[PDB]
Amino acid sequence: VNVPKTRRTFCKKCGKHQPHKVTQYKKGKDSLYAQGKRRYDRKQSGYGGQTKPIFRKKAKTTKKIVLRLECVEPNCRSKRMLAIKRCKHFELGGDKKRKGQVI
Amino acid sequence: GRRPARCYRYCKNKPYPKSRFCRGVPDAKIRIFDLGRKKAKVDEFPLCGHMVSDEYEQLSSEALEAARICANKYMVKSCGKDGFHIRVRLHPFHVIRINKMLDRLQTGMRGAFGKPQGTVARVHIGQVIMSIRTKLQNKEHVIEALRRAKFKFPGRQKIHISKKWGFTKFNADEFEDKVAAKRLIPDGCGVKYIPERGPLDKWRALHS
Amino acid sequence: TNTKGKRRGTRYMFSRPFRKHGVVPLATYMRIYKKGDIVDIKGMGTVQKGMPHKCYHGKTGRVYNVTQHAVGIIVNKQVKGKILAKRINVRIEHIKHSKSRDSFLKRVKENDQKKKEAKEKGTWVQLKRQPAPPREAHFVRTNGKEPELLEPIPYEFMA
RNA sequence: UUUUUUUUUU
RNA sequence: AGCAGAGUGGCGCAGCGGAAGCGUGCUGGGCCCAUAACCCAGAGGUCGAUGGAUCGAAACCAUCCUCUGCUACCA
RNA sequence: GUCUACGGCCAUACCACCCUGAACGCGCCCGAUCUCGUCUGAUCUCGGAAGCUAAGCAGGGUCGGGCCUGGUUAGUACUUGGAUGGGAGACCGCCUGGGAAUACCGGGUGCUGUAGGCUU
RNA sequence: ACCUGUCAAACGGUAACGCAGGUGUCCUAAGGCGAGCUCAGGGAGGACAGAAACCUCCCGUGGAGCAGAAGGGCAAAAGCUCGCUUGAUCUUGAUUUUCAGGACGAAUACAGACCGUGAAAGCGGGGCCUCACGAUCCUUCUGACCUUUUUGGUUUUAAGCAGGAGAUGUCAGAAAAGUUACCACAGGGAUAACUGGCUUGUGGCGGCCAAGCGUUCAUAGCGACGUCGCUUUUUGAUCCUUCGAUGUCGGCUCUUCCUAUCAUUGUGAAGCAGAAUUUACCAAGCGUUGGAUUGUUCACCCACUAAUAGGGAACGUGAGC
RNA sequence: GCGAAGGCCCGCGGCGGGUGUUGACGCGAUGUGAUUUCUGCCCAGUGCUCUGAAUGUCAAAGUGAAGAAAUUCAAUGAAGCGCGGGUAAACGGCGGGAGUAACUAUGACUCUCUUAAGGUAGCCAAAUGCCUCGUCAUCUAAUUAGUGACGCGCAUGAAUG
RNA sequence: UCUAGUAGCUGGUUCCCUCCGAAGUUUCCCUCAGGAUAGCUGGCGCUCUCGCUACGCAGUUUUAUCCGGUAAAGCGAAUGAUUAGAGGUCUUGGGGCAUCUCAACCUAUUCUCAAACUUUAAAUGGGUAAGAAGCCCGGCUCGCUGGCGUGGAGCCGGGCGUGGAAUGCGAGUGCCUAGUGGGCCACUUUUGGGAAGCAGAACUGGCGCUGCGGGAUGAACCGAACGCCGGGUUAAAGCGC
Ligand SMILES: [Zn+2]
Repeated sequence: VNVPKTRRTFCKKCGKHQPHKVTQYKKGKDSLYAQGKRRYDRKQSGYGGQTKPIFRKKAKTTKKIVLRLECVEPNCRSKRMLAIKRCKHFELGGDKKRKGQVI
Repeated sequence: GRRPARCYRYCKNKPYPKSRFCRGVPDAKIRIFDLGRKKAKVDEFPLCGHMVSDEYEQLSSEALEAARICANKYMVKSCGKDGFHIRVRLHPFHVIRINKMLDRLQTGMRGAFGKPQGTVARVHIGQVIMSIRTKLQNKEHVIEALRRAKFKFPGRQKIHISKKWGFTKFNADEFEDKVAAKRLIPDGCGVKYIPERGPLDKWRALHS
Repeated sequence: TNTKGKRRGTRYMFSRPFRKHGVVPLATYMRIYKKGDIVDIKGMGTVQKGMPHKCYHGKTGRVYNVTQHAVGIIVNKQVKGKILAKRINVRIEHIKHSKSRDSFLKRVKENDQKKKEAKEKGTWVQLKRQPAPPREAHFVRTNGKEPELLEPIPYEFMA
């Protein structure tokens, strides 16, 4: 799919429709000090071995694409997360198709 | 190579014709249904005889082929090669299946849906199987020819001499009067029926 | 087993009648449905919005809500030995007024007015419906013409 | 740096 | 997921601030009447690319697709 | 007796061809300055009023096709319920109720609502 | 885990390793709105041009297209071409479908915002409709002048609240390779490997018709194309009985039974001159052998013979070997 | 494999034990299985083993830097893997597809593919051959048996001797 | 010794009478010899109703009114399949030879068909309604809707009992709840299979849980269902012994 780099959508902070910059969300790195990571490390220390499951039966081949929308109002600059459906290929700001072209 | 006809006789399935859902069907044994002098006019073969089914069964294409051959062979010998016209009024459209002829294959009743084996024709009680039209003097030969073709069919059949003129749908007692009164216009082996329900130009052409 | 698809087996029930395709006639949108009146549900495949489920096609219920394009209906549905009053939203195209209720409302009117006429005329009139009574005694005239004698016909083996 | 064969008595 | 790399007449490669090649693969010609490769000659490289820098780039820089090696594994 | 604008039911209204059309109207028609749009004022948009019912449109016609409706097909085909009915079976008959569809044969060929005209 | 048509017996629901198929996607447009057009195909014409280039008129109820399979739906449409846009956005409840009337997915009408389109009425909160997907715990991002961070206060950090995402396809979601003939236990006739029982496709044995064969001649003897049966000495199909056990291949030994008769008794027919042979009837009283090879049943050969027929009895018979 | 601060091995533990009252003509670990005659080709794969590093990845500790600190970042970064070597009397493996010699049939000489080589010498319906009771001969009156031969050998074959 | 280890699996589980009385089906589960869930059962009640010195309901019909695409039928109606003649002709057609016959196409007929075809279209089906929660008058409220005394809804008074088809019946409602979650057979319908005392479905009844008369015998057939008895009479079936 091809998603344009900008779009006019509602802004919760502004209370109205505003232009937004569109980017692709990427997962941040693990904190190493989140409570779940601390608990897992405490469990993993010692002689028990592996204490939690390791997932191995992977079935999904694609991934849901999450768009980060940032308001262009300088005083607002608020962000929102907007997911679209699964797609194998994702392009942001690709060329727009036209019907008069010679194949 | 072929199962006995008693295995496929009692019309136990829904019609299973050749279509995009049923492919790989072997060709039927009978491919010719009209025999003798097909080009004869209505007025030369007035007598008609039928082999009428008396059971609700299905007749194989091989049986229809065998009956047609033996009826034709007798009527050529007795009435000449151009003194009759035989029409087989049954077309094999039902496809019968067979399960696999029995390491690398799954035996038993697992996946037991069959493959096409042959074609049979479903016939109802009182339905015509074969028809022969000839001259009025060959009545005994028509009965004899249809009698011998009975033995090729599993069930019970009756031989009936029609009250109609040849292969047409009009009674033999009224046929000549209708032709004279221009209600019946001969065309080919059959006849055309002319009503009074069209443009008057057609009526003008008929009476001109 | 078969699928749980919403429109499975609606090949004929949601098809338009022969030579009755095309534009929906506009009087169907002009019918006025008030709260409390009885409507027949009959899904039309020309309009795919607000379409009733196949289990409500041929069912009759009463209007409990009126919206801009649709109507809420309280419809009885039988589910494995219990009957429950479902609430469904159906667009206007898939419903029509039920004529059984209109007939009864007319009979109430002629009953009340017949009571008023009877009281003013000092007479008594029958108001309850009655099942078809046994036929009364009567005479049948021959008009000097003997009844025609029928007889079974001989058997003839046709083609 | 390589270059095989060539035909039957007459 | 982290690091370090790389894509080149079709190939095995060689340099960073432009002059694009070598033994091979195509082709034409010397020399002998030899059946040679040396010998000369030409064509064949958008160096996988999007933009940025600079007086200028396969070559320098950020990302994509085509992989490599090793490392890591609580939905 | 008719038309126009807007419709309802969507062929008894459609399709093919022929005849007739008074008066209003509806059109065909004339033109491109402006509004508007085109390769093209053909269409669309605009300004008109010399001519014409040839066309559209209306009414009628056709042993017309279709469509609607009725007979026939036929108490046939099928079917609820029943039997220690028949038949080796395939299937069939009867009791008790319901009950079709072609071919074939006739009749018909828009009704109408709101508003505004003509038939003076 | 899902979807289409059928099965399915004209409400709905309805099974099988039933039948015919599709899915783990694809789309900034193929989402939304408006305007303007009409598609497949065919006929007749026009320089190069021809069965297929492009131009024109006519007919065209859709016989095209609407991305995915199929069904439905659709014509100044939902199809084609342009123009403008992001209703594929921010929220609270109600409802439908599967259903236990928990959930997820998907879907339907509203309501409050903020917008798009069009002159406007209206239409639009994704795809014309029915498929295209995912819990707790954990992680990650986003939102508030948010709440906690434990004697108080400031600042980092961490925890919490709400909405997205990283996934479990065995798709209501354990983290998972093999072998056992050295084997073990609890059970199962809910279930295979024998007999037996149903069935007889296959095997085997018969019958009907008569196209031909038989020098001549359908039927002495055969018998194509077809068609009707019988048997359980073949093999299958099924899983009713038996898994707290019905000893298992073959041979040897011994008895009895069947006839679908190889011989022998008595006959009928012949393409029966005699001899030999073939066909059929009554008929199972009597007989149906000795050996080489093979574990073999089966087979094959050697040799006698009147003939060297076929079978059953828990595929007779292991407290008989 | 090992020259004793060792090789192989035991032990909860001690520079505790066995080999070892031993020292390569020794001890430990494997395979093949007298004698005779031979022991072909393959190091691509999996192992084992050597060092050139061009050297990439590479934990803890240590070093430096920013912040108020917890923290974070950067450079550095052993063995191992990677990278290049040996090695089959290590585990094992040993094909086709073409190009062709005066009746044929057969068919050396040339070139190629996977994943390196294409089964050499011998041997065989073998205790190894499905088809198969292979074909020929011999053994008998008769032989699915025996023996001797034959060679595209389902699936023979050289210390898996 | 831990240890009476665990077992969704096999075996057993002790007195009488009385009353009521099943399920082998739905959904989820590393679920298929097991559970949870709904259903079927029982128990305890409770809230009411009628009558003597009716609150309402129904495995039924009727009367109205909708819904449907199976049986049938159809193919000179669409989509597919398909047999044979006939009448015309543009023929980027062929063959035998100015040509002429075939083939092709068209038109009007004709034979035979469809679970995944259809214009048409049953029988048996399913839904709703058949009043007092109704009908008819008068007024009030609204921030919704709006040319309007508009519309819609709500609320407050008043009047009207011939109780607005037949038949039958007393209803409603709460909590707790065991067993079951292997089924099997038959008429009709129906899928796979040559078929099967085979495998898989729908509806109803039955066996399982059930004995009794008859079918000689027999789970299921026919008749009929059961406290202990006397008389009488039947069903299905019988009446030579
Ligand atoms: Zn903002």
